[PDB]
Amino acid sequence: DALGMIEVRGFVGMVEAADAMVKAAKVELIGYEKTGGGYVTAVVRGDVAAVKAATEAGQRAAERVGEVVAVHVIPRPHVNVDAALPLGRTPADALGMIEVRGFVGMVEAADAMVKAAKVELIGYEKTGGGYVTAVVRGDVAAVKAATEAGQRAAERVGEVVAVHVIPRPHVNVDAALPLGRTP
Amino acid sequence: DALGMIEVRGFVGMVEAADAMVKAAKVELIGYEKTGGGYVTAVVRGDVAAVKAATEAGQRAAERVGEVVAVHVIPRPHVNVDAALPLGRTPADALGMIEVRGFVGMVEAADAMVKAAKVELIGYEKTGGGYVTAVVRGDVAAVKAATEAGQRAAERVGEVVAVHVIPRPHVNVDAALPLGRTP
Amino acid sequence: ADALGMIEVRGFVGMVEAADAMVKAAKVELIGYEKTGGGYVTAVVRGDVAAVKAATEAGQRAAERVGEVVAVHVIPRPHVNVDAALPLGRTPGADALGMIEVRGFVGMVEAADAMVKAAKVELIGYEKTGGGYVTAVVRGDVAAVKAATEAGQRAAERVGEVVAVHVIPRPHVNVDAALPLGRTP
Amino acid sequence: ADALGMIEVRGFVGMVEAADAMVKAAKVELIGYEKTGGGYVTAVVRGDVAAVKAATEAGQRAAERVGEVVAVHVIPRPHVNVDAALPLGRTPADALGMIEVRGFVGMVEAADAMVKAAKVELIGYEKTGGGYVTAVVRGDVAAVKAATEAGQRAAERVGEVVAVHVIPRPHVNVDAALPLGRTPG
Amino acid sequence: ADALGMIEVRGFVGMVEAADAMVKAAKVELIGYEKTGGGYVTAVVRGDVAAVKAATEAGQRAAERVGEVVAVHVIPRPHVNVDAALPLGRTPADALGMIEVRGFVGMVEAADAMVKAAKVELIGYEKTGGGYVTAVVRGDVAAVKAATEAGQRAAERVGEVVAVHVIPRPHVNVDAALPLGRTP
Repeated sequence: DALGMIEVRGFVGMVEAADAMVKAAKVELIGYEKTGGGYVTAVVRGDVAAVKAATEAGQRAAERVGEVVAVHVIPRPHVNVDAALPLGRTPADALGMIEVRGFVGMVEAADAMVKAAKVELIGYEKTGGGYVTAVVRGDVAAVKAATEAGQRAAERVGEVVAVHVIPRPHVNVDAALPLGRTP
Repeated sequence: DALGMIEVRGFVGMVEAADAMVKAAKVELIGYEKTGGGYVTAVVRGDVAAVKAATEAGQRAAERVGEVVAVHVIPRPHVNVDAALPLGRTPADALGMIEVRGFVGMVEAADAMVKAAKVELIGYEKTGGGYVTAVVRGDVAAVKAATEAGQRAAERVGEVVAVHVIPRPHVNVDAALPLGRTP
Repeated sequence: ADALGMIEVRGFVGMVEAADAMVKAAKVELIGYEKTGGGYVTAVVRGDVAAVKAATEAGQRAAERVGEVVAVHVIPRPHVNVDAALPLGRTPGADALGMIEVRGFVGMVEAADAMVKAAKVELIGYEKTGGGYVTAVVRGDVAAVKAATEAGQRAAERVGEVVAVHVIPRPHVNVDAALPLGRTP
Repeated sequence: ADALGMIEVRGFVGMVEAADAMVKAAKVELIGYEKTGGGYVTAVVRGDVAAVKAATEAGQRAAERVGEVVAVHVIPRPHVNVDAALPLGRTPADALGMIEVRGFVGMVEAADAMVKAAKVELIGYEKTGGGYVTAVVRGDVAAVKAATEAGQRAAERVGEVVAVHVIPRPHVNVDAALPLGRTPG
Repeated sequence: ADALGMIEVRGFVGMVEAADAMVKAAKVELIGYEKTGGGYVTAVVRGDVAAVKAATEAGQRAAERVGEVVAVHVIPRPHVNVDAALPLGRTPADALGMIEVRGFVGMVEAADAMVKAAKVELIGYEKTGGGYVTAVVRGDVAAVKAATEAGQRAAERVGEVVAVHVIPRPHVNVDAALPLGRTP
């Protein structure tokens, strides 16, 4: 199969990139690779027609949220590549996310989010390099009013990286990413 | 209960911050969080008045040694925050520390400390991003002369971050932090 | 725990139009209006976060065209203590619409006399929001109150300080049920 | 005839701080407060000519740090006709947090952010007229301090904040004549 | 143990006014006062961290109006060794009129003018050290308010007046911990 990868210094920009890829065409999100220092990589698999059309729509939507690093599509990876590297071929409710380069700024953001609307804080993701991401789930208008109220309280504490809301995250996103809706 | 957090890019600045908090007011150090890249966060809990009086007292002492990132107090955290985040509420010998952004500079620092006086190298703490901290224990006279001799021998090798000595660490510090004196 | 939506207007006319645009935008219930004096009035609607937030945006956009808007805010999940001590409707307990507001009782009487003489409208009474602000309310046909308010405004401008003039062709059922507009069951 | 002391403040918060400083300076009885509308409120105390004179001065200096002081006067021996026709009283603890906003919407957001920030109880609201509304919360001195500070900030982005003050230990005579949620009875 | 609150003023009048404003502002206990000589005195209150810090901010603004404040500090949790070795209280109403003068002659003339003005009682005088003395009188609010105004005007023509203040109704905790002639 073909290979598509998107790397973002920010867990929020990678989830938005992974969400836009599975919605653009019929591709499978095999998971995400964490290389430390706040860097994460979304990996999708499929045929050349879908993975190349999904990669364009994924990068186009990730540039508006996070810090895009690299974007590339491999039409036919060599058999040795899949054998030694984890690319997934080796032998729901709304989504609200806030990423802060600082654990203190992320806790204050999560505290103001659950106080604003009736949303559920499923946990937090640590991508290394001081980057932490708070993840909440709920209705579409609940998480929108929660992230905007949480970002406002966290800007006075730490360095806010990215804030995004996905109204209808694809089922492929909730399965491969730890977003509280895993099977 | 209230919530108090102090984030420092440096393991030495966090220990001095945690030591100054439990000594100033009546709060409990529930532990510490390592977000990677050298970032660490001391988390204390108590009443609204004691946490505020201790958080600034620990911030004023932490600015003398390390780079303080964020300092914040949450009076009444929501019950959903404590359920999904490691904030403690989920359903004596002297201390000598030397932090170096380099493993080579830390080993020479630890080697010069145990040779200057009679101290015990209980181990080393890896906070990420190349930051490592050598921890020695003993009486006040030894760790005072050990760190001073270890600091002079470490500057000629690597990038020294912080050097500090706590004569009598509070009993709450040795319980929640890996400093070789855990009951 | 329902949602909360509020729109405060220093004018009874702008508040009624704001309350009419909210119940028409989405599925929200107008629990009533709060009079704080000095002409300040606050329309309060409740429901879920999706309908309340979408109604206040449509209410503010239609209220800025007729009156002076003070503040517009939405609380998605109010605390239980807020609903227990303040009247937000959650507690332990179609004729056309023509309105003219004047800071002065004399200017309102002249406006009311010019409206009933211009077309076939019924002066149901007047509303006092305090601070010298009064509002005349007439009901009738959509074109009757339309030609009456434009004639009542033109005659009141020569007497007192005219604040706002607006016409609602078909007010929502929730509007007449919670507001004293002469068509309350 | 007992003496008469009055302090008028265009703001409910400044009048409460004035009343708290008067009963703590000398021994005077807080008979109540007179609401003349438009945000103007007048605290009335009575006692000896010297006790009222000293409390009148101490209350004014403390009330200037929060609200707008309108008039401050002391009558040594009021006429019998004055007490008969005017409600002047002789007609024959828990911490306190207060936020006053010219706007009902700004006061609701201030109260909603206070009960969520710390362990405080919203006892209700006070309407002084002219669009002035005051949110009153009670609780611990550490709680109401962290609550009013978080409530004042969250309300400045909504409405026009008038005054914000915190009384750690209000006098027993204040909670008896003023509606602060701690009236014994 | 409990929290600690201290206000130091170079003047016995500024300290009593500070101590009176603290016990009225929050729930704190005035354990007494400390005299370090040279006109320096320190009022010591104790309670919880929130009340002591809230009472200390009110005692400072009231003391700056009268006396020359020197130090204002609060200790949240004092060590056990501190309470055992230092006199900090944890070792296991009529009107008030005061006139302070850096001179014994000016204090006697002020005390003579106070008792001659109205019906007040001269309970005695407090020697702060370094030439500082304070005359204390009690009585009703009408007499004490007029006695100090007549005493200050007669004391400025004699010596160096430091501070003059009147407390209409001093707190019960003040008369119990300070020698103000009304201690039971």
